[PDB]
Amino acid sequence: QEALHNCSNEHYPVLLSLLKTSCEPYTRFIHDWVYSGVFRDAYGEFMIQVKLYWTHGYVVFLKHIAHDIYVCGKTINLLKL
Amino acid sequence: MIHELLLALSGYPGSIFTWNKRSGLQVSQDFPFLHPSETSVLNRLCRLGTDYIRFTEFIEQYTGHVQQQQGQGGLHGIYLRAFCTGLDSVLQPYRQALLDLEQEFLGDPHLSISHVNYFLDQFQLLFPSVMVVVEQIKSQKIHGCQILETVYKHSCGGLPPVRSALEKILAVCHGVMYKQLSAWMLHGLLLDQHEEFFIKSLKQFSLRVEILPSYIPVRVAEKILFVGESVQMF
Amino acid sequence: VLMKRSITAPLAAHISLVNKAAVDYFFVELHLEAH
Repeated sequence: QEALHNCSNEHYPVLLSLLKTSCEPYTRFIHDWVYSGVFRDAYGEFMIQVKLYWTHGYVVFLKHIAHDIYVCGKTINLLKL
Repeated sequence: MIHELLLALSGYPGSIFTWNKRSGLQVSQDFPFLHPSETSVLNRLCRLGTDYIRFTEFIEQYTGHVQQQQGQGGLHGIYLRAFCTGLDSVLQPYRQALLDLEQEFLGDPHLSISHVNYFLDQFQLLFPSVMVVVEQIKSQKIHGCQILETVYKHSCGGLPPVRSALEKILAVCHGVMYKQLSAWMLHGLLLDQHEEFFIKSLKQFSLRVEILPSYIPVRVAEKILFVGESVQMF
Repeated sequence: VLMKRSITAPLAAHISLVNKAAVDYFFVELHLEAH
C-alpha cells in the first residue's frame, strides 16, 4: 500500500527495488501449493495455511487468486490419488 | 570576512551574522571598528541567505517526511512535494557559484566583499520574486490542480529569467498528473490518494469543474471523462 | 499500471490445466455421467 502511496517521487525506485525482492519467498509459497500441493512455513509467513475429506484450511497477491490457490491445492490433493 | 560569508549563506548559521526568525541573518552591528560602507553591502547579501534558509528548510520539511501517517493541500500532497523537488534544482547554480568563489578567494587572498556582491547580483532579483509564489500556496491552502495554475499565473511576468525559472517547476509538477492520468484513462484505476485531478461502475466518475485548471478547456475534459468511464465499464 | 497480475499469467495457465485434467479424470475413468 506504500506502493500506491508513492509512484511519483524519488523514493519510488528505491522502495520498488526493496519490494521486488521482498516478495521472493512469497512467490515460492505460491509455487508450492499449485504444483505439488506442498505446504511450506518456517516461522509462519504464509497467508493460506493447512476435516471432512481434506485437511486443507483457508482464512501481496489479490484475494481473487488466494481462494484460487486454496481450491487448486485441494484439486492437487485429490489428483494425487 | 570573506569565507564565513560562504559559511553563513550555505545554511550553517554564523556567530557574527546572527540567524533570527524575525531578522533573518544579521551582522552584530556594534563593533568599535565597523564602517558605514560595509554595512549596506552585508545587508544586501544577507537577504539571499535568509530566503535560501527558508527555501531549503521548507523543502526538507515537506518532501518525504512521512510514511503516509486526508492531508493538507498546502502542507502535503504530491503536487506540493513536486513543487519542492523542482525548487531545489532551480537553486543549484547558486551552490555551484559559491563553490567557484572559494577557489577564487584561495587563489587571491586579498579580496573584498564588493567583488562577491557584484557577482551575486543575478540571484538578488530571482530569489525575492519566487518567494511570493510559495507564500501564497502555503498561506492560502491551495489544494490539488489549482497549484498548477498558481506558478502558471506567475509565469506571465516581464522578467524573462524569473519566468524561465518558474517554468521548470511547473514542468516538474506536470509529470505526476501525467503519470496518474496514464492509468485512469487507459485502465480505469487511478494511482493517487488525497490529491485530485478532476475525478469525483459508471458511479463516482464525474468531472470536478472547480479544481480543473483554466488552461485546460472543458471539451477535452469531457472526452477524458468518457474514455475513463468507458474502459472501466467494459 | 502497478499490479500483481503480471505474475499470475504463467500460474493460472497451469491452474486451469489442472482443473481440466481433473474434470476429464472424472468422466473417462469414474463414469459420473452414467451414475
